[PDB]
Amino acid sequence: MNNWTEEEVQKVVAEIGKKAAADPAFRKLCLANPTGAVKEVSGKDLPQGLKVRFVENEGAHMTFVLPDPAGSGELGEEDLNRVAGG
Repeated sequence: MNNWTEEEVQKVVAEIGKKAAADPAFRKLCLANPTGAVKEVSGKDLPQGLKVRFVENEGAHMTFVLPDPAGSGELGEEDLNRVAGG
């Protein structure tokens, strides 16, 4: 399993919305490195094996980042659109 709890994730996502709205550059950060943006908010590193993705809400055009459900069938295989470095 991961080290990130559901409560933490929800809080981070909310703060991502706040920061992305306040600063478009943060939205760009989320796009450039979703997990980096999460670390910026939470101050924690990505649990090894935890796959993370992001979505855009319209027409707000805000980027939100959240980890995939741990223990799910979703594979952690590197995707073509996966940010190098982790």
